[PDB]
Amino acid sequence: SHCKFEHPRHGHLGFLPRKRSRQIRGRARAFPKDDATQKPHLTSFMVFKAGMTHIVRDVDRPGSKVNKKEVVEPVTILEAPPMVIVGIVGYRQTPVGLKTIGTVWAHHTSVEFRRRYYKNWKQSAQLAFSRQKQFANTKEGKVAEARTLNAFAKKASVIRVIAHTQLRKLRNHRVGVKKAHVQEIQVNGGSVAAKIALAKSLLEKEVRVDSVFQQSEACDVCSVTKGHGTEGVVKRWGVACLPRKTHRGLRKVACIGAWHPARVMYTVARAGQHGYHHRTQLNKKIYQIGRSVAVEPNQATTTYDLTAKTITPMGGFVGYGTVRNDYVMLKGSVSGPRRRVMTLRRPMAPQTSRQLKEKIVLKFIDTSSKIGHGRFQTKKEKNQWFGPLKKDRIRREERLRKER
Amino acid sequence: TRAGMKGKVLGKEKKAAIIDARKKAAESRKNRDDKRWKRVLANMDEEKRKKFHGVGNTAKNSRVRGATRASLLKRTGRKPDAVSMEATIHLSKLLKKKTFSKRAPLAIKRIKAFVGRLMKTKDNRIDASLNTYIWHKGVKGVPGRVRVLIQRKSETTEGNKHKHFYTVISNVPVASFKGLTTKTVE
RNA sequence: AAGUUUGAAAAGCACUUUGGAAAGAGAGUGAAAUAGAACCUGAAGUCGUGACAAAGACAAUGGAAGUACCUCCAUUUCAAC
RNA sequence: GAUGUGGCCUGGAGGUUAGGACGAAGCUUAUGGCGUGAGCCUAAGAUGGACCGGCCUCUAGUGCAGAUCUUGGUUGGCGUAGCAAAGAUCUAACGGAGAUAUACUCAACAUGCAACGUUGGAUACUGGAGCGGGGAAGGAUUUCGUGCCAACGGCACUCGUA
RNA sequence: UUAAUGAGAUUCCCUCUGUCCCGAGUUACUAUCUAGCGAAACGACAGUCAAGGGAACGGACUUGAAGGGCUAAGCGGGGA
RNA sequence: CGACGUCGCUUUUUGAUCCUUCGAUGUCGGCUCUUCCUAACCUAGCGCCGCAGAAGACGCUAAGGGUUGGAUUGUUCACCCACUGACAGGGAACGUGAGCUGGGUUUAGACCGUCGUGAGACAGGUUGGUUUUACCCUACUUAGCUGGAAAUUGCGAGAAAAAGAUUAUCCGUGCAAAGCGGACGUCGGGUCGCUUGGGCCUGGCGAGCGGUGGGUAGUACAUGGUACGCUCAUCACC
RNA sequence: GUGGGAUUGUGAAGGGAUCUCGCAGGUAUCGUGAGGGAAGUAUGGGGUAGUACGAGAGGAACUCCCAUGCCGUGCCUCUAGUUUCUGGGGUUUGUCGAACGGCAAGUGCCCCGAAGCCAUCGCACGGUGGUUCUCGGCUGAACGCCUCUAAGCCAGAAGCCAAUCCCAAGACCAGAUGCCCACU
RNA sequence: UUACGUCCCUCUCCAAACGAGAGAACAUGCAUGGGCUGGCAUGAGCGGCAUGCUUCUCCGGUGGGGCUCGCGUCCCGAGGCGCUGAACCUUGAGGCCUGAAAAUUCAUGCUCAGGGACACU
RNA sequence: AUCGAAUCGCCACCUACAAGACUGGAGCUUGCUCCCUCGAAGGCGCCAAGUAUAUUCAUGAUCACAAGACA
Ligand SMILES: [K+]
Ligand SMILES: [K+]
Ligand SMILES: [K+]
Ligand SMILES: [K+]
Ligand SMILES: [K+]
Ligand SMILES: [K+]
Ligand SMILES: [K+]
Ligand SMILES: [K+]
Ligand SMILES: [K+]
Ligand SMILES: [K+]
Ligand SMILES: [K+]
Ligand SMILES: [K+]
Ligand SMILES: [K+]
Ligand SMILES: [K+]
Ligand SMILES: [K+]
Ligand SMILES: [K+]
Ligand SMILES: [Mg+2]
Ligand SMILES: [Mg+2]
Ligand SMILES: [Mg+2]
Ligand SMILES: [Mg+2]
Ligand SMILES: [Mg+2]
Ligand SMILES: [Mg+2]
Ligand SMILES: [Mg+2]
Ligand SMILES: [Mg+2]
Ligand SMILES: [Mg+2]
Ligand SMILES: [Mg+2]
Ligand SMILES: [Mg+2]
Ligand SMILES: [Mg+2]
Ligand SMILES: [Mg+2]
Ligand SMILES: [Mg+2]
Ligand SMILES: [Mg+2]
Ligand SMILES: [Mg+2]
Ligand SMILES: [Mg+2]
Ligand SMILES: [Mg+2]
Ligand SMILES: [Mg+2]
Ligand SMILES: [Mg+2]
Ligand SMILES: [Mg+2]
Ligand SMILES: [Mg+2]
Ligand SMILES: [Mg+2]
Ligand SMILES: [Mg+2]
Ligand SMILES: [Mg+2]
Ligand SMILES: [Mg+2]
Ligand SMILES: [Mg+2]
Ligand SMILES: [Mg+2]
Ligand SMILES: [Mg+2]
Ligand SMILES: [Mg+2]
Ligand SMILES: [Mg+2]
Ligand SMILES: [Mg+2]
Ligand SMILES: [Mg+2]
Ligand SMILES: [Mg+2]
Ligand SMILES: [Mg+2]
Ligand SMILES: [Mg+2]
Ligand SMILES: [Mg+2]
Ligand SMILES: [Mg+2]
Ligand SMILES: [Mg+2]
Ligand SMILES: [Mg+2]
Ligand SMILES: [Mg+2]
Ligand SMILES: [Mg+2]
Ligand SMILES: [Mg+2]
Ligand SMILES: [Mg+2]
Ligand SMILES: [Mg+2]
Ligand SMILES: [Mg+2]
Ligand SMILES: [Mg+2]
Ligand SMILES: [Mg+2]
Ligand SMILES: [Mg+2]
Ligand SMILES: [Mg+2]
Ligand SMILES: [Mg+2]
Ligand SMILES: [Mg+2]
Ligand SMILES: [Mg+2]
Ligand SMILES: [Mg+2]
Ligand SMILES: [Mg+2]
Ligand SMILES: [Mg+2]
Ligand SMILES: [Mg+2]
Ligand SMILES: [Mg+2]
Ligand code: NA
Ligand code: NA
Ligand code: NA
Ligand code: NA
Ligand code: NA
Ligand code: NA
Ligand code: NA
Ligand code: NA
Repeated sequence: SHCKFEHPRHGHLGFLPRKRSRQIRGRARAFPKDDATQKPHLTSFMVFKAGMTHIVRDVDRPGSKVNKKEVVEPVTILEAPPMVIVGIVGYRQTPVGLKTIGTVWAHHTSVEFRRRYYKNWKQSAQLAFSRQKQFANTKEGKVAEARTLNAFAKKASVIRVIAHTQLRKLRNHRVGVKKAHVQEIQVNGGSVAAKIALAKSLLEKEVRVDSVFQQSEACDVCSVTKGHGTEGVVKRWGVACLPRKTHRGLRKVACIGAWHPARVMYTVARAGQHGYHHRTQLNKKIYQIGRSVAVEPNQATTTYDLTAKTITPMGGFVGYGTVRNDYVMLKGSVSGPRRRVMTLRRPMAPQTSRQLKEKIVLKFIDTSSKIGHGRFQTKKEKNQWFGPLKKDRIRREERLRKER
Repeated sequence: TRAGMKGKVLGKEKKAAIIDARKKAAESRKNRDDKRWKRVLANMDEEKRKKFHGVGNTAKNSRVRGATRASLLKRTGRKPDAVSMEATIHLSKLLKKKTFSKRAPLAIKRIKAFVGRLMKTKDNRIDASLNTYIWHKGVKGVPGRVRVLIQRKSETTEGNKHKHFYTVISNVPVASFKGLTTKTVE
């Protein structure tokens, strides 16, 4: 008989199966549609999630009740050290899909990138790319490289570059990994020859996040969500708990199927892996593209709040540390825990809405301690409130007498 | 380890020669970079040198940029078979949220594992003073910190092919744990 | 419930060696020890092991025809037979 | 369902004719041969150790695949469910075969683990309506000492009401 | 008819609350992994489906669609 | 919209039948959860009206999505209050009890009415009344190992490849053009047979493109660590 | 050919013969995407506008703008919840002679409480094109006229398909690569 | 059947029931301390016209009651004040700092040929 | 290198394309006439590198997987 009352089904059947992701890193399953009338440019970048804070800004949206008013919006900080381009790959169309034509490697490759080919680099022979380096720059090597580049010019419809992160530049004590994360970055815009020219000029060179994304733009995030291991139907699917009287347990689905079909359907909620799934999240507005603190210390200082502060809150980002490189400040949240590597992609959805076209100007960036209820914005403000303490007096008098 | 790095496969002479050659190569590469950075900073003017701060090992309270801390560490060779150390153990950081009835027994196990890793020993004996200190506030009132004297000895039984080492761990009464580091005592 | 029904005779395994012991490995007795002790004969079912045969997923088995390989089986033939 | 069968097979009896220590019965089979078939016969045993085959007649407790059939044994499930009330044990020394048990390399960790009885310490429990000290009913040597670890005390024991 | 009495049956109100809106976090013991020990129920044979006919509701059949093998933790649709 | 008539469909009602199940297929309702159907309540379009507008009637294509909170009743059903864009109808063993719940129905206790001489009876009322087992196989949910195209073998040769002394006998460029641009030499030895300045291995000198290591200068890049000039030593092509 | 094994039932030590197997692949990245899954949905306000329409009474809609319900996927900056960090305090009875330090009451109890986890109880995000239906039309015969239809075309639905999104080579990728080894 | 290499033991936690995963491979790797950030809310001890506290000589310095001693003193007394935003805790299932600058922005210790198995008829 | 195998047509002239209500080409008379290469062949290969002056074939004994096979 028909169900007594109707309610929408629990969960999205299009995110199936709810299994552990193949890779910890975010990977773009598709790139934004290529438009040849534009200049050649990179379509993606790799960042590291540092932490979260919130900002204050004025909304410019006529007809809204918050127009010309201040709002508080949570933001996510992601450290973005420069990427290094080491390879060029070309793709040609076939009736069975895209095929790689070849790979042009940079003549000199970083130790970081070569560590990705090993499980124990420190105890290994460290011979990666040694034969390739010797073969290159020879008469046969130069002809082979020209052969591959001409094959790209003649047959390739898609040109992508091979880029790796710099864990040495990301001087983080909690990430642990020292082998570089490697991803293919598509080159969109222009002709194939123009794409090849840009890729060649980018070989062995560094790429900054400000060269791929602008300040007030929006972007897509490819990342893997936080893991939770085995989880019951209540948390994994959001099914309602059974009454307290239920014998043998109440965190279950009562009926997992009718008599016929004499089977359990794939649409029924079951216990299993929750989290650690790859997600592509749309329309994450970039609120700030900050430079390295070593280049400009005042990262969280605005024209409205003139306090000299960095993006790192007092006490550091919990479990991450200090943001020491360039960073991207995205409105809202992104999938995945801190320290996880993530892929920022140029948006694939249309960017014509007023919200997506609004120019973002920040008036306040919170830098209070994320441990406890932070009530100070800077070290100086805390010292002004407390004044001299017992430890400070002991230190100052010892320096005055014993050392001066 | 891999076959190409095993001590038995290569032998002592080959392993030592490869290790020494690797260290000498690291020394020379660091020397090149030190010389280049010294030269480049010397030519560099005041304005651009103010940007390039900390590079040529100029700053204070900084690491050495050209190597690892482990490489610069001084190797004084094998420690003697008998050696005594005084060390603090942060027990609360290991016993957090443990079952209350198991805290004192687990703390004994954790201390034994802590010493065993330090001294490469499986025979770690707990002196009565240490056992009393761990248990003196009940099974669930283990102190958050302990100061222990670790004495390694060697005593093998006749016929054994490999020499036997063991440690005796005893309590060191302290009025305060602040400012105490690991020491090698006699 | 339960035939002590080992062998003709206890000749019921000295002695060596390993093992804390049980026992193992040797060595002996006897026509026979795979007759070693409540021991004649020792089936079926089930299991271990070595060798080999292969085999996707048609549950397996079965029928009829061949073929590949094997065969301590049978029979025939080996000279103008 | 009926009937027939110089039709097959089993235990025993009356006759007859043979076999067996140079191996009877029984048992085993990629041992083949014969018979439409029930079955019969040979071969091999690196199986067995003393009985036994064929033919005519007589005779009967005479032929099994299954009766939630009887008895005995086995077996997948399966090293699986589990062995979670009565809170809790730690440490050193001694005792013990129960170890600190190692081809080569090799300093010890990464190659003998785990678990014990007693004594001294430590921590806790029973909380006098007691895992305190004595009796009836019931049990009948469980009492005590020495020895002892095969089986038993659903883990373990060097301990035991074994 | 009935004061008092009731682990008796019923209705409402105050108080109260995770009964619920709507779920979340924590603990001990389990499950889970290991050492030792070690069962029972059950067991024609077996075990992917759709339709078709069929003792009128198939794991075996007809015709199609699936199906590489072996495993760990769950689960209660089927095994009428 | 449709009397008198008449022709059908449906199995979301009851009945008729007794084919399956009596060495047992757990029998009401609700909760929970998934899926299917369309005779379409809302939502997307579109005709038509006794469609001025607004509000509506009827009809078409369409089941992608949605279709509620409560009072009384064990109830399905019914009724009322309220929200809403709307509160459409159904199926899945009258979906779903080794998923729950146990109010009802259907034991044994007991009360009432009616019936019976009586023991007792009543789709009449009432109150109280044990809801067992998964560790097997599939299914589903996740989680590991690992072969394999003759889907384990055949040696059983098929490229979404190149384009030539039959892919051998150079490399670029060009349209499977016409052409055009380039290529390390030299002096010996040894071995085998399209005889073509033959194939192969190998030695001594001199170049070139390079790799690695040392020295040395400016410069770039996130600024400790790479690259680039010049110069030595060495290895490789050889 | 070459290498490693096996011939295991009534002896030992040796020679043959015959069988079975190995003889080129390993290991590490970047990708392709067949197939399968598949998601967004709905309302209100502003404005249109007291306009169109209507004697009056009454009285709409699209572009555009701002919000919200349901659902989906995350996230922990804030706020709220949760404490066996028994963190720091308080406080009861007992207890080590008191104090200190504690301890027992299966976390004694009370207040505050980081980290973590977590609530539409908090915050973020949720997109592009086609093929057709019904229907309205164009051209246009059959049938000199007529006619969306007969041959041809146009426009065209929350359906359907693909993009985007999730798993992804038993889909056996002669896709591209890094190091050895093998062949040479 | 030689090398590259992979796995087990070890260490870390973005992973996790067990496998698996991400990493590390003498590495500020780990350990302890220091500082930071944060929590609690002023430790123990001693003292009140100093001999103590605070500031560079001027400041501050209790208590309802009660008990001895010929007015005074010296004793009991919850609580109060001072040293004292003090004492303690702060990474652990796993906060920050040894790489921007700082009237502190980090020190020290441990390792001494990593072991084992495959790869390899 | 096990390895003995089953397969028995080669090409650098087919290995380009499209139309069968009509693609060899014209004329006007529109189904006939005229012109042409006459609208019904991809090239070779099948035993003298070429159609002749020739030339070793056995006894592998009359079929047997061709006893060989780089065209
Ligand atoms: K029904
Ligand atoms: K229902
Ligand atoms: K715990
Ligand atoms: K029968
Ligand atoms: K079993
Ligand atoms: K006695
Ligand atoms: K026993
Ligand atoms: K009473
Ligand atoms: K079938
Ligand atoms: K029910
Ligand atoms: K009764
Ligand atoms: K009751
Ligand atoms: K809070
Ligand atoms: K919290
Ligand atoms: K209590
Ligand atoms: K609280
Ligand atoms: Mg997690
Ligand atoms: Mg219950
Ligand atoms: Mg119950
Ligand atoms: Mg850190
Ligand atoms: Mg925080
Ligand atoms: Mg806060
Ligand atoms: Mg015998
Ligand atoms: Mg074979
Ligand atoms: Mg056969
Ligand atoms: Mg008889
Ligand atoms: Mg047999
Ligand atoms: Mg009988
Ligand atoms: Mg029988
Ligand atoms: Mg178990
Ligand atoms: Mg247990
Ligand atoms: Mg218990
Ligand atoms: Mg139990
Ligand atoms: Mg040892
Ligand atoms: Mg031991
Ligand atoms: Mg007590
Ligand atoms: Mg008593
Ligand atoms: Mg006794
Ligand atoms: Mg036992
Ligand atoms: Mg009562
Ligand atoms: Mg059965
Ligand atoms: Mg079926
Ligand atoms: Mg069946
Ligand atoms: Mg079932
Ligand atoms: Mg009518
Ligand atoms: Mg019947
Ligand atoms: Mg029945
Ligand atoms: Mg039955
Ligand atoms: Mg059933
Ligand atoms: Mg319809
Ligand atoms: Mg619909
Ligand atoms: Mg639907
Ligand atoms: Mg029905
Ligand atoms: Mg039903
Ligand atoms: Mg039930
Ligand atoms: Mg059921
Ligand atoms: Mg009831
Ligand atoms: Mg009732
Ligand atoms: Mg009745
Ligand atoms: Mg094969
Ligand atoms: Mg083949
Ligand atoms: Mg698809
Ligand atoms: Mg505390
Ligand atoms: Mg306590
Ligand atoms: Mg006590
Ligand atoms: Mg939520
Ligand atoms: Mg039309
Ligand atoms: Mg459409
Ligand atoms: Mg793949
Ligand atoms: Mg104090
Ligand atoms: Mg204070
Ligand atoms: Mg502090
Ligand atoms: Mg600094
Ligand atoms: Mg042949
Ligand atoms: Na048997
Ligand atoms: Na066997
Ligand atoms: Na049927
Ligand atoms: Na019936
Ligand atoms: Na409508
Ligand atoms: Na679909
Ligand atoms: Na409006
Ligand atoms: Na017309």
